[PDB]
Amino acid sequence: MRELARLERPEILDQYIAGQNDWMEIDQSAVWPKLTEMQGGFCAYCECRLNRCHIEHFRPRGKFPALTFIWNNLFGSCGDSRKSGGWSRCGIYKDNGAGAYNADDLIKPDEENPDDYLLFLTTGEVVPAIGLTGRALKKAQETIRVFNLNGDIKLFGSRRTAVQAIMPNVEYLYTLLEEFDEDDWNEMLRDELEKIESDEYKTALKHAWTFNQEFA
Amino acid sequence: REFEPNDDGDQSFLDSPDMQTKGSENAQILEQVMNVHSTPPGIAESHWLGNFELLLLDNSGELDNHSQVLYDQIKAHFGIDSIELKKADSLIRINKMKNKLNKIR
Amino acid sequence: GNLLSAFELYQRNSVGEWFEMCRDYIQDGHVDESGIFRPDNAFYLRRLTLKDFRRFSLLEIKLEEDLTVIIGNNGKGKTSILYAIAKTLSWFVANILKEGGSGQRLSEMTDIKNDAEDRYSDVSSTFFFGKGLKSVPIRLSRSALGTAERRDSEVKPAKDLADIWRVINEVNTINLPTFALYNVERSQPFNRNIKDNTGRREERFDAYSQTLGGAGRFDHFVEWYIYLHKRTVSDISSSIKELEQQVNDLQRTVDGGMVSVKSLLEQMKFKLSEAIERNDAAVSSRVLTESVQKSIVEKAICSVVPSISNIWVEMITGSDLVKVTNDGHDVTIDQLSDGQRVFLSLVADLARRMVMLNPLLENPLEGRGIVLIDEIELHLHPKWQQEVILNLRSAFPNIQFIITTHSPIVLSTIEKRCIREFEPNDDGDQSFLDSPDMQTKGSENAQILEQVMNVHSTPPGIAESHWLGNFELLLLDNSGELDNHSQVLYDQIKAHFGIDSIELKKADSLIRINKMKNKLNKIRAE
Amino acid sequence: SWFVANILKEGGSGQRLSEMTDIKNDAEDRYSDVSSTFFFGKGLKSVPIRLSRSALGTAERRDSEVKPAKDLADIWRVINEVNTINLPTFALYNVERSQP
Ligand SMILES: [Zn+2]
Repeated sequence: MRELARLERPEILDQYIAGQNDWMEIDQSAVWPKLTEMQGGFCAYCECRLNRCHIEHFRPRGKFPALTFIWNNLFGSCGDSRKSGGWSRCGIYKDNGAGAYNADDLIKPDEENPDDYLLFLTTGEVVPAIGLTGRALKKAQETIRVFNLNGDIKLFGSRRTAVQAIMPNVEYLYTLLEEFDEDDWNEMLRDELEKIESDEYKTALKHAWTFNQEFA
Repeated sequence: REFEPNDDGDQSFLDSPDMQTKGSENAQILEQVMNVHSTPPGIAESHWLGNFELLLLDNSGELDNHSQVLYDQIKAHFGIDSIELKKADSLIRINKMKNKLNKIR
Repeated sequence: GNLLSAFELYQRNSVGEWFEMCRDYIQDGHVDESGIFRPDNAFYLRRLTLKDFRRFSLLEIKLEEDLTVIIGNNGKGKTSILYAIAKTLSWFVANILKEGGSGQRLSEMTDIKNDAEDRYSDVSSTFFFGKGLKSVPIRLSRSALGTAERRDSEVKPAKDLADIWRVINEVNTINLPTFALYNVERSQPFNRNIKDNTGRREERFDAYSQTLGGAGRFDHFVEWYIYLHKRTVSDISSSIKELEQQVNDLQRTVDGGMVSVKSLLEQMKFKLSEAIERNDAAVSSRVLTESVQKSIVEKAICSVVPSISNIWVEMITGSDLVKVTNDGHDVTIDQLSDGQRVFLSLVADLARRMVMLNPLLENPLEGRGIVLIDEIELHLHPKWQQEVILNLRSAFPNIQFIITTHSPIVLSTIEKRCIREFEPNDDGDQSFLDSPDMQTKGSENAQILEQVMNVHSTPPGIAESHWLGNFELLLLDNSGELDNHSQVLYDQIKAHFGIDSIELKKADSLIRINKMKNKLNKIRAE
Repeated sequence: SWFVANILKEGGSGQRLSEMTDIKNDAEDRYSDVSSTFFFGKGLKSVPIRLSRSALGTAERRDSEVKPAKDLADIWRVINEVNTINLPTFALYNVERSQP
C-alpha cells in the first residue's frame, strides 16, 4: 500500500443529490480520468496491475447512504461482477467473506502511512511491524484479514516469485563499497530505486534494497 | 475448459484459463491453475526459514544464542550441501553489510 | 521371565501361579502422556531372504518398525516381494482356529528359477515378541522331481506360539492380532441387489474369514451393519418374556392328556430354553452392547474420508437401505464416484474386524497386527495425496504398514530412512536395496523429480521450451551487449508468453545486471 | 447409439435414460432432458436431437424427438447398396478396460 494523495473533485459530483438520485445515474466514464492520475494503473490494496476493474465506496452505501456522493469515499479496485466469477480478495471479499468488521479498525491509504504498521519478509509473507502495542496491533491484524492479504494462493505465489528473481542482483552490489567512492556508491543505488516506481508489487521490492527511512 | 472456485451446480457456461500452458514450468501450473502450494503446509519443518529471518531482524541483524541454536537445527536436518543452508547464508551476509553501511552513516 | 518355561510347568502338572504368569505377560501396558495405550510387549517382522526364486539368485531386506516404502519403475519385481510375505502369514492364521491344520506351499512349475543347478528353492523369515521371546525363525522349501535327495519345510517354532494364544483364551478371554492384504483388484462395481441372507455373520471368529484373499468383503459389511439397527431399535429381551406367556400359561389348561397338543407345549418350552442359553452364554465374555458397537464405526469412517459427514439406515416401502450425506446433499451408495467408493471400501472392512477382535479395550482401534497395501494412490487428485498418510497413521496408532508408490507428492511427507530403492541388473538380480542421499521430508517438488527420479521440469520435445536458454548464449558471446539476434528472441518470448509472465521478468534481469554493474565496474577500475 | 442402429437395419432403436438414478434428487418438476446439434458441410448446416424421461408414479410423460437422425442414417445406407462408399467410425474407452 503506497501513500496516496487526494486532489480536487470532478464537478459532475456536484450535479446529484443524495437520497434523491440513485448512484446508478452517474456517467462512470467521466470519473476514471481522476482516479487514474493518482493510482497510476494499480489496485489500491494489493498493488497489482488493473485489467478488469470497478470503483469502490470505502464506507458502504447500505449502512451510510449520506456518503454516496462524497469525493473522499471512492477508490479504484481490481476484479468485476458484470464479468462473473468466484473472486476472493479486495472489495468483493470485504462484503462476502470477511463477516463482520468495524470501519474505524482499518488503515486508509490517504490519511495514514502503512509503513507505521506493516513488514514484508523475503519468503513472501506480510507481518505486523517489530515492537508494536495493542491499539496499533489490532489495526495491522484486521487490515491483513479483511482484505485476505496472505490467503489468496495466486497472490502469495506471484509475490514470492517476483522478489526471489532479483536476489542475485542485490548481492552483487552491497559488496563493492570498498572499490567505489563514497558518493559514487550512492549513485550506484539511485539508478535501481528510479526503475521500481514502474513495476509490480513495488513495496516488497523497496524493502529488499533499502537500509533506513533515510534515503541515500 | 474448467469449473469456478465454488459452485453448487448453478454455473451456466464454461471458460478457459488465463496463463499459457504450452512449454511452461511444472511448479507454476500446479499453483496457478490447480490451487496447491509448492511444499506441504501440515509439516512443521517446512516453516523454519520464515522464523529464522524474523528472529535475525528483531535483534537488529546480530546473531544470538537463540538464532544460533535455530541455525544448527536447519544444518543438521537438511545437510551441508542443501539449498536451505545456501539460502540462509546469503541472508547473513547481505544483512551484515547493510548494518555496516548504516554505522558509517 | 521365559514364557515357554511358564507354559511347560502349567501344561504338565495337570497350577495357579504358572497360569497367572502366562496371562499377565500378554495383557500388561500403560497410558502415554498424550492419552494413547501402549502394550509392554510389541510384535513385528525383522528380516526376509530369498534364494533361487523367480529371477532372484540371492536377496536380503531390512524392515522398519513403523513404516516402509519400496520405489522403482519395474512392476513385477516389486509385486513378487508382497506375494512371498503373504504365504508366510497363513501358518499363524490356520493354528489359531483349530488344532493341527495347515498353511499354503510353493509351486514346482512356476517358483523355482529356470536354470539354477541346485534344483531347489528356499524362503526364510524372523519375528520378534518382546524381551522374553526375542526370535522366531521359519523356512519354506521345494525341489524338482527325480532328484537323489529331498528338501522339506521347517515350521515347529511358529506352531508353538499360536498354541499359547489358543489355549489361554478358552479358559479366560484375551485380545488377538490382525493380518490383511489389499491388492489392485479391489476396484470393481457394486451390486445393489443385496437380497442374500444367512445366519453366520455374527460370531467372533468370522473376522479371520477371507482375510488374505486380496480384495476384502464389502458385501459382508452391509449385512452386518443393518442387523445392528433392527436389534437396537427394539429391545429383544422382550421376546423372552413374550415366549414365557404361552410357556407358563398353556400349562394350566393343557387338558385331556393328548400327546399331540402337549407336544406343542413341550416344543415351545424346549425352544425357549435353547433361546435363553445364548443370552446366558453371551455373559461369558465382555461383549460390547450393539448400541456401542454401532457408535464407534460411524466416527471412524466420518473422520478419515474427506467428503462424508453423516451415515444412517432407514426403511423404504418394503426394505432397509443405507444413506450418506456427501458434499452437503443426501444420496445412496451406488451414486458415489469411483475415487470415493474405492477408498471407503478399504476403511470400513478394516474397522469391523478390529472391533470384533478386541472387546476388553476402551478404544478397540489401538490393537496390534500387520497390513499390506499395493498401489497407494489410485483415483486420487493432488490435494488428497498431501494428507492420506497422516490421516491413516492418526487413526490406527500401533499397526505396522508396508506400501508401494511412484508419486513425488507422497514422498515429500516421509523420512529418508523409510525408503528402499529397486534397480535390477540386466536379466534381473540385485544383492541389496539402498536409500537416497537428499532429505525428502518437507522439501520442494521440483528437486525430487530431478534428483530422486531423473526427469526434467520442462518437456524436451517442444521447440518453445528451449529458446529462453538460447537467448543467454547470444547475450554472452558479444560480452553482455544487445544486437538484432537478441532482439528477435526478446520479441518472440514476449509475443508467446505475454508481458507479465515469469520468463520475461527473468530475461530482463540478465540485461540489467550483466550490462551496467559489470561493465561500469571493470571500465572504471581500468 | 441412434445412428449406429439405423446403419445396420431399417427402423432400429437406441438406448434409454433410467427412471431410478439419472433425475435430480430435489427438483420440483420430476422430469429431465438432454439436447445436441451436429454439422455436415455448407449443404446441411444443422441437425437437432432430444432425449427425455419422467419419474415413477407421475401422471404425464415427456416424449423424445429422434426423426432428424433417422433421415441422415438412411442416405448412408441406401446409397451403399447400389455402389461402394467409405463410412464413419464411433467408439468409447472406459475405466473397465483395465480388468483381467
Ligand atoms: Zn486488489
